[PDB]
Amino acid sequence: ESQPDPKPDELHKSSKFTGLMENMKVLYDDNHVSAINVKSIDQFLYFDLIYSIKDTKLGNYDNVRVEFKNKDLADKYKDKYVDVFGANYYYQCYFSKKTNDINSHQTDKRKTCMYGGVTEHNGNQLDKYRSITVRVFEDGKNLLSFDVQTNKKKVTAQELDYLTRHYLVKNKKLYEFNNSPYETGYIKFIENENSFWYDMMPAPGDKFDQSKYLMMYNDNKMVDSKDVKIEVYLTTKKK
Ligand SMILES: CC(=O)N[C@H]1[C@H]([C@H](O)[C@H](O)CO)O[C@@](O[C@H]2[C@@H](O)[C@@H](CO)O[C@@H](O[C@H]3[C@H](O)[C@@H](O)[C@H](O)O[C@@H]3CO)[C@@H]2O)(C(=O)O)C[C@@H]1O
Repeated sequence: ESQPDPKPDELHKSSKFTGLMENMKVLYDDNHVSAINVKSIDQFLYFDLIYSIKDTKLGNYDNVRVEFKNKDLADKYKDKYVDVFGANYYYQCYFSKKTNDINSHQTDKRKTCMYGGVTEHNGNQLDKYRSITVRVFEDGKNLLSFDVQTNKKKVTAQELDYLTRHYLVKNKKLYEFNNSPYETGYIKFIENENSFWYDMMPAPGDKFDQSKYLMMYNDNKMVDSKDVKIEVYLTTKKK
């Protein structure tokens, strides 16, 4: 485990955020992007890829913009059958406008954006999900453990993160409309020597930036499902 742990004063305090926690809840509520064996159909900027992913429930989106850290990543998956899974946003999302004679555009009707969340489909599949155990701690005590599943040998930290946080919002009320019963909290993935963590709470302020928050996912960090272990440490809002 090496990525300097969070020192208690490092983490964001939910109390210090005074603006609709619902904007944070939604990214991890039931909805999300998920498609398997899709290939990019267009591009907007040199660091993104446009996918034809259909919102098979509420019909909210017809196309999806996956944005990356750099051209490399984008190039690595251009015209490659991949699986997609990630938390999407809309409010600050925009792309293409229409296939122009200048701008490399596409997309007719309903858009949504997301960062990373791409893995090769071909040869990264399992018949029989694998189980990653999540050990949540509350003020130091391992007072809960649940299983997250995946049929990918190489799974993105984003998928595991959404999976974990999704369960906590349901069962522990991690994120509520205007609040959170928690003061701090963070998710830590452990592979071997490797370990990194994400901050689950929004930065101080009267508002939250979905786009800027989700952007940390743009490195498309991957991990081995047969090696990870997830741990959440949540401190309680001084009751
Ligand atoms: C990759 C891609 O096709 N992107 C389209 C999407 C998808 O088709 C949509 O998300 C469905 O999953 O939306 C748009 O596609 C339509 C557009 O190209 C128009 C142009 O004339 O043709 C449509 O054909 C439809 C037709 O409208 C229906 O009445 C018919 O019953 O079925 C046809 C195919 O389903 C395209 O679907 C869109 O404008 O809605 C644009 C994106 O480029």
